[PDB]
Amino acid sequence: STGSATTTPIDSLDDAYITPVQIGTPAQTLNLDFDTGSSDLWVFSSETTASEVDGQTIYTPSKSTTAKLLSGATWSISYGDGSSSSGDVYTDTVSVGGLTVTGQAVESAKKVSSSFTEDSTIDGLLGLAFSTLNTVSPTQQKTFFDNAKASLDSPVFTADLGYHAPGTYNFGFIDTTAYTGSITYTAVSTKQGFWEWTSTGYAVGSGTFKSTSIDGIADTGTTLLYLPATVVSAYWAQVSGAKSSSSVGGYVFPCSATLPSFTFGVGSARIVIPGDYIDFGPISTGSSSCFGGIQSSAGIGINIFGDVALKAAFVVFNGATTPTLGFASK
Ligand SMILES: NC[C@H](O)c1ccc(O)c(O)c1
Repeated sequence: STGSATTTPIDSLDDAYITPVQIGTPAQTLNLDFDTGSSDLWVFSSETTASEVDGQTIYTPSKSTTAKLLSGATWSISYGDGSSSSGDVYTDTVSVGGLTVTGQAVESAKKVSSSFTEDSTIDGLLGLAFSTLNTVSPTQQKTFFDNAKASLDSPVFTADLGYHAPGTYNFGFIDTTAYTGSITYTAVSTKQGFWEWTSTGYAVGSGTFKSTSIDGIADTGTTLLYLPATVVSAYWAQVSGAKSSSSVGGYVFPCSATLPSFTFGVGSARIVIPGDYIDFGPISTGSSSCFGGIQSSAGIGINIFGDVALKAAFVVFNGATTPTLGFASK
């Protein structure tokens, strides 16, 4: 089997991407944030505290003939950005882009934190990291991908995120028309439950490539590119007037600037992030200070190749017995 679904930016900055997902019978379509940095499929629901729902589409398990309470199971998750959600669990039929999994754990939110409530465009998350991170207790549950894997033509999914445009998540096949040149594969460590890999270095603009190992995670659920402070300082030093602002919470730059590109290494290959991808616009409406798309990972504890990096590439998440990651230009 295979599946193919379009993913669409939630706003003009590409802050996140939503992908329609069919849950239950008859189908209830919710727009979920596919997150390769976590491993829970959770949704706004008829069980979510009413004051914490503001515009989201909800899953109502009582209206699904295939929903079954997973008795005694609860979940609770806290994300890197400080947001959180928790609740109980149903199993139900879940389909993405024509690919159907029966008996998928659908985690129904009883509580969500304010950042989820305040974002009316995201109806929940669909985790695509390794199932070892799944938070369901006392019986840990599998991700949608892990459940689908055996049925897939090939044990892979691909992320093809657009810059200010829709893109695609494919399951079970590699669309050889979706990228240019060849795909370069690189080793993955699953020790922390992430798609963790080591970049071979970077360049700023037309500058020389610096060969240096940068361990980080491929994370579709993180907006920005978070890298060591040395790397990030080298980038922003090439933008007149750029500075790190403790009050704003990262590097800002004059909105009048033209940003240089940023290149990262994948083995001997190179992925170029155009400067425009690094512009996250005014820090507040009407401001002439703009927020940068490359930020320091110091304090996070891990480097994160988030959407800023990933949308410059066609990315293969290879879930074979020994997982690997592939990157191609596009
Ligand atoms: N891993 C969680 C992911 O980074 C995320 C998605 C949507 C959010 O509103 C959020 O705060 C965090």
